[PDB]
Amino acid sequence: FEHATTVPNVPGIPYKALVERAGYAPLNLEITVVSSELTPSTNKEYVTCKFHTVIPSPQVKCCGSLECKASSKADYTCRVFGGVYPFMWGGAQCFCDSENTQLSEAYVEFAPDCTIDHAVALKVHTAALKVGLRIVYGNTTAHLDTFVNGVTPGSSRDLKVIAGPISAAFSPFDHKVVIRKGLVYNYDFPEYGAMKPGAFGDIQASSLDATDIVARTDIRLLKPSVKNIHVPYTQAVSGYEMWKNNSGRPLQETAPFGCKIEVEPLRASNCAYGHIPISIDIPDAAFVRSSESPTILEVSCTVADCIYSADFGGSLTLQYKADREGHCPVHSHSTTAVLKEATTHVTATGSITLHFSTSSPQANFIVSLCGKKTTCNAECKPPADHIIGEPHKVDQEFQAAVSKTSWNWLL
Amino acid sequence: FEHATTVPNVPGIPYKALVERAGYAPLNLEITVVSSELTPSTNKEYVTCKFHTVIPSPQVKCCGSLECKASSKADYTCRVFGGVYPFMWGGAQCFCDSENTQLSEAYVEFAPDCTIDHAVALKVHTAALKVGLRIVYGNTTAHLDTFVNGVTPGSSRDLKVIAGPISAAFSPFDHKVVIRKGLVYNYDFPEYGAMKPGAFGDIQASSLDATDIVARTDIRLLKPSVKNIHVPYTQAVSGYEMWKNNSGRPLQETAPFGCKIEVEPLRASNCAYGHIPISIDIPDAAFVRSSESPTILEVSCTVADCIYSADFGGSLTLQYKADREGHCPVHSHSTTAVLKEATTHVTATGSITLHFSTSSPQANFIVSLCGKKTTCNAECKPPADHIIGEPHKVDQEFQAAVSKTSWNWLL
Amino acid sequence: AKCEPSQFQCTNGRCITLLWKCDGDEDCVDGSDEKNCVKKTCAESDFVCNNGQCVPSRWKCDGDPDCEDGSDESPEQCHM
Amino acid sequence: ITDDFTLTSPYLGFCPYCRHSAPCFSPIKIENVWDESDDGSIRIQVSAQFGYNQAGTADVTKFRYMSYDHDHDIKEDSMEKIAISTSGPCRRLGHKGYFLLAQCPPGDSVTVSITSGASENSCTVEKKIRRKFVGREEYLFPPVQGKLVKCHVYDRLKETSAGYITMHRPGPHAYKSYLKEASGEVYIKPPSGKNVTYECKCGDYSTGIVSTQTKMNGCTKARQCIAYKLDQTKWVFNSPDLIRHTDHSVQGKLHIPFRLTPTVCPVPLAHTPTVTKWFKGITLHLTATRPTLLTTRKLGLRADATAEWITGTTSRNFSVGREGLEYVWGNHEPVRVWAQESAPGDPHGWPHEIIIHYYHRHPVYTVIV
Amino acid sequence: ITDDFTLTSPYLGFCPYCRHSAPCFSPIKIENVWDESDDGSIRIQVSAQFGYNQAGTADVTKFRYMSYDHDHDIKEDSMEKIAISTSGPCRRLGHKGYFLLAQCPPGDSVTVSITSGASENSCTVEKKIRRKFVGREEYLFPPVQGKLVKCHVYDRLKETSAGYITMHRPGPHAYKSYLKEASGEVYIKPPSGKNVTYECKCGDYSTGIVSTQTKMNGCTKARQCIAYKLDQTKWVFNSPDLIRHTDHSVQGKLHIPFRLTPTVCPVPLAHTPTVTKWFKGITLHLTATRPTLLTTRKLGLRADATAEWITGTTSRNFSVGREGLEYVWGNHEPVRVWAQESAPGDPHGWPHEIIIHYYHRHPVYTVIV
Ligand SMILES: [Ca+2]
Ligand SMILES: [Ca+2]
Repeated sequence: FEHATTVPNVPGIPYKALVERAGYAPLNLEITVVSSELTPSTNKEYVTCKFHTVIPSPQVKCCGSLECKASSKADYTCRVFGGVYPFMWGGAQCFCDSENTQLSEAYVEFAPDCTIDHAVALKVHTAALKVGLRIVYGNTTAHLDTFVNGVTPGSSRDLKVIAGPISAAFSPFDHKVVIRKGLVYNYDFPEYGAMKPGAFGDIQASSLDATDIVARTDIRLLKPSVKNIHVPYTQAVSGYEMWKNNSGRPLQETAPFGCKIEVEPLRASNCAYGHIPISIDIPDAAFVRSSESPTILEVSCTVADCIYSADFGGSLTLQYKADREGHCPVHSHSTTAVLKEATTHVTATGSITLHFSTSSPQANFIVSLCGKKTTCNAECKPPADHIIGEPHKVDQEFQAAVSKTSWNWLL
Repeated sequence: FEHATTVPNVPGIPYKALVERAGYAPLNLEITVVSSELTPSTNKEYVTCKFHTVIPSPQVKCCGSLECKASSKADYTCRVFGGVYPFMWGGAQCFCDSENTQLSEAYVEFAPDCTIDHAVALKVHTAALKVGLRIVYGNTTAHLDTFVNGVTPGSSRDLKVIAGPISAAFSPFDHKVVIRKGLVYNYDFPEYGAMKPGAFGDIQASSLDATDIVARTDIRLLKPSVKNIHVPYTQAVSGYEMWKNNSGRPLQETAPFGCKIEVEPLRASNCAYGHIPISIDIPDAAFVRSSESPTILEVSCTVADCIYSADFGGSLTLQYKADREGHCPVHSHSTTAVLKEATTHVTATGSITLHFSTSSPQANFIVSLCGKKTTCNAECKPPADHIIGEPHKVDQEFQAAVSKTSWNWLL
Repeated sequence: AKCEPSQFQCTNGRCITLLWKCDGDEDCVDGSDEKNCVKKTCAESDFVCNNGQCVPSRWKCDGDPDCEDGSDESPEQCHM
Repeated sequence: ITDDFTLTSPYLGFCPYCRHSAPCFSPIKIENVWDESDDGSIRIQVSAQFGYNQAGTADVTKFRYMSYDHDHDIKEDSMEKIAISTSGPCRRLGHKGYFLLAQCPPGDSVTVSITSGASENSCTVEKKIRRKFVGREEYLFPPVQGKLVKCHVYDRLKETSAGYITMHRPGPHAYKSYLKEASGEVYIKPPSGKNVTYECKCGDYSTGIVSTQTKMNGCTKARQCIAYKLDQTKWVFNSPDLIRHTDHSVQGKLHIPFRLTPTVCPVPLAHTPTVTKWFKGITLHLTATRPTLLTTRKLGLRADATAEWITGTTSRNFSVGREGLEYVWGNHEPVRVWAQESAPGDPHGWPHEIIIHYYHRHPVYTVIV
Repeated sequence: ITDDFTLTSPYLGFCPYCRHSAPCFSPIKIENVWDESDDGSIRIQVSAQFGYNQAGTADVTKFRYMSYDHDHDIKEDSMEKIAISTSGPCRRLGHKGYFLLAQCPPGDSVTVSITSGASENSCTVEKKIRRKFVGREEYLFPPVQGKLVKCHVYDRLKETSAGYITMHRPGPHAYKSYLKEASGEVYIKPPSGKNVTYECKCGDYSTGIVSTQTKMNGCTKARQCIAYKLDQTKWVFNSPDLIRHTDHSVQGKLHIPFRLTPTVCPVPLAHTPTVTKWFKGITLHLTATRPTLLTTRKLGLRADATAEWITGTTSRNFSVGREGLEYVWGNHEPVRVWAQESAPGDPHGWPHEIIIHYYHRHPVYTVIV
């Protein structure tokens, strides 16, 4: 038997619905979502850390000259100077006056401590979704975890469920994302090949242990003029540290909709937006026919003291009399009033009490105990406590959020 | 043969000119200003440095009448007290109780190490302007420096250059200027003999080693009320040091027209402003008869694509059919398109390339090769790069700065 | 030489820094920066002859005279 | 990758700031100073080996260094003569090879020094060091009780490794003391029982190996040409203060010890805020003595987050809608608070004060209707 | 002038601080502190002659002490004990007479103390000495290679006179230990072999020179008499804590050592800015790790120069015109930049691209015409 409805996508807040057939007693059906993750497909292109300039010991050729040919290591900057007379602790290192030349070079590679303190620049798009939801049918709780596209199925003990597309599709990540030390930022980093000195992305490398890295940090070798031998140089500030001092707050404490973000697969889990449509199929093992159901007649209700809030504050009393004795579901049909209870035992001439929560000042909602419908109404005062730690189980709907007395006055 | 000329006072760049007589071969003439220093007439009036308060040993008189004289030291300040009882290491320095008196004494003088940072106060007025010219003519080069006053000629071995008065007249130095450690400030120090405690000129002295130091820094003595012996005092903060704290930018980084100020004669050397018309007189020995320089026919000027800019971007080529080997001068008869070279080697039927630097969108100027006049007109585009390190050679002139297309469109 | 008044002049035409004057190292080919100063001392590990010429301690009694006279090789200090 | 030190040797650097406040040659020049820890540990690298004797047999209480004298050999000195100071004295936590580790308060320089009697120097380089904390709630000394977070701190054991250092061939080192300028002709005098080579342009090129003193043909000046020995085969790190050999290839590697490791660490928790309730709002009554981070965010399509470091005893006002907000004060767990309708005035009043209730809720949509 | 050092003597001075942090009489009283050098050096004048013997025969390792006790004489100690400090221990670079040089870190006071021995003293006087640099490009340590500018450093030789100082004859110094109070009569007694000169009033003024325990005329309390020693004639500096003599004329003149001397010194050069061009403008992609000054000024009849100390990696947009601009950066040479006329468009071709080109240039001449 097929059934379709639109459960709102809010984790932890269940909702109630019933199914009806011919010659079968209606049964309870509540679908609540326990967890919901939003995992996009990413693409890593390079990883960066702060540089560590390595200057090899300079080369001098006495009473001669030499040139230098380019190499492949990162930011290899070479330069030759003519007319130097190098000194060190043992003086007179060169037998030549203004004829010997020295050679200077200074490349760049990763620091030895940035196997932990590195940043990975990803590129995310087409964020998919999956959700785990509890389904209860005929007092037979079942656990499921399916995708969200309107194609992929999910089965567990004869429970076939199909979830439709989201009303509004979005992801909390922009096109370009960057991760360092387990927390996600949101930055517009340079592409793999456009390096700018003094900014993030100063060093590019596909892997942290790679052999052929590329970078440019505008090394400029100055001409030596001091007595002894030493190569002078000036260099721009490391882009990684400069961005680190100006990183801003992470996306952990900024993403909307209350999405909390895991970082190992770069998820975005447990946050609420839109409505997910469902299509649930139920077997016949949990359906009882009218020949075994208890018959209910002459339903009567009165409310004691109603209040509209997020917690179950309203109180309902249902007086009845039946023919047989057994278990009979009770459900509130209005979309602005849900019942805390799911099922209640029925007897000959009993009288049961219930609970409900509403979002409208008028608690005019119709309930049905095994199909015997009834109207039930009274006024509800606003609550004094206006700050709580529990989300509202029902949404605000116009034509009911305004009191009936106001309707009479303005009509 | 005299030739009155106006030369723009911009050091480094030349300005070409052509001198022509009746029946004589034209002679080239360029004038380059290489150094232009203007020296005001200074008059030192006093020097000042940080003072050093010296307090001589307090004289005591053990119950005796005691008063002080008046000396000629710097800021002498007496005060005689009553009812003291000094205690040195051996206590009870007199026998006479509560009737002995001491006199305080405190005069100021120059600091031991203020001979290196002493500030000199100068008065400057009526700055002349000395210019070192460099004139060439007929392969003959001369190096002479002249005064710019309208009368006195600074003459070389053969030349006689009466440099006339300069059009504009200004002086970066105010009426009062202070000097310290080679940096030229611009202050208004108080006159000699009228000081102010806590400002510049707190202490005055004609020579640095002079003994007639006059000062006024309101040092006041207080009555001693200590068990031991010492003379208290409260002196105002040094004016020289407090001025040094907030002296401001020197005049080496504020003077207009780009003068770099040297301090030994207090120069304002090597800047550009105004015009300095001259009156040269070339000796007749450097000329030559017109029947010796070659004559030419069929002269046409072709202008290649140019960009009007400070550098010699514009190109030019010529055609001719000469009759005799020799050297002929070349010049452009426009006031907004300076050529590049003056002398050229004219063969029988060859071609000569030239260069210029035009400031107008259209180069419709006249080129004179060895006397013959030809005109060429062309259109060429604005330059590509809009920052150069070379000053402009000619002026906008506000006349040819608009193109002929705009001319005939508006007319 | 003397390309500016803040440095030192040598007859080779080379203008060297004033900080290189009388520092125990011959800098310019003329060797003029050491001729006008009072010498510090002989080194702690050096020997002083009667003439004052510093003699390295390694060059003592190695068989070859090195000082102005040969007092480094004299038997009064390192006997044969 | 090797670990024996019998095949290597230290060298002489050129410290920018010696003990006498002037740049000079020193045997304890420090090359690099890493400060990427969390307790404040520092991995100083110098040009002298620690923990080995003259032959390199791994003795914990002896360190090597190059001598000053001209017949240069590696000498010895006791280990308890090494002191490190940045602003006050540091304390030594370990040492192996060129490297050593320390921990000392933030300053502006990193100095190591031999406090002996004969060999006594103190190299110094410029390095900016500031105290670093982990998480929020800036602190000076970690508390005895607090939540445990992830720290990355150097481990004190020398048998770790994080890095890749390279030793090269030792370059030639000529000495001016070998030469003689006796009367007119230069003499090259080798030391006692050692071989030296001369390479020089006295008229033309000439090179030879001698052990005894010789005079050189056609020479008149002692500065014309140089001499150096050939008994140097032990490897030297490619510090920029040496001369490379004729080939200068990679000829061995050594470990950089004291690797960075993940380790839990305590962190203080702040005083719990006292929340008061008002219509569509929250007034936190915050109290802290050191910079504590307070951050809030909404739960709708827009989050308009906040982030401020507070230091004194203040109070902040936040606005909470129907979707609610959360705030993470200090190191505490986040708490979510939703708001509901408590607009003054009953929706069922006999007079016409119905508007003033529907004016707080739906503030603008009630005037138009 | 004079330099005969055997006829001068130190003296006791009143010092604002002491070992126990209270004003005491100390022989290491310091008068002045001069820090007018571009190197961080200091010249200190104390009240105890350094580098001289008991008689003053120029012993390089002794210093006069001016002992405390009665029958005061002149003794010495070793100069290994003298140590001075500002915030941490600092180095002694010279000593002669009252004066001694120093090289001390920035702080807020100057301390001079005798470290060990039988007597430990100190004298801290309030003076704000702080780090100063030469030219621009504020640094922390003098670099190895830079631009050589002209400094003014103290001459650490001792035989160089920086100035001039005066000497006078010592004043009378009475003592309390020369008086006796045993009965209703007063005795005064000199030490063994010395002649005191007593003078006081009781009944009338009286004086005299005695050699033994001498009586008086008559008076009850012995607080009304004084008795100093007569046989001291060594000169004492003009200090404000000494009793003046009767005449107090300028007897002698000795030097103030450590003359300020002009010399050269290295200062660093910053990183050359990369220049980005735009129409009638310039931008400097400045980068400096320490405060560096940037000065710009135009070349027209109005200069309107600027000056600022930048300390990061910023970019400052400047506007340059037909007359040009010049900008200096740290210690670098002044570089001039002139702007030429190249506006977007074409002064030919079509009318619609002539107005645009002639609008960037002369943005008001084209409108009026
Ligand atoms: Ca030298
Ligand atoms: Ca010998």
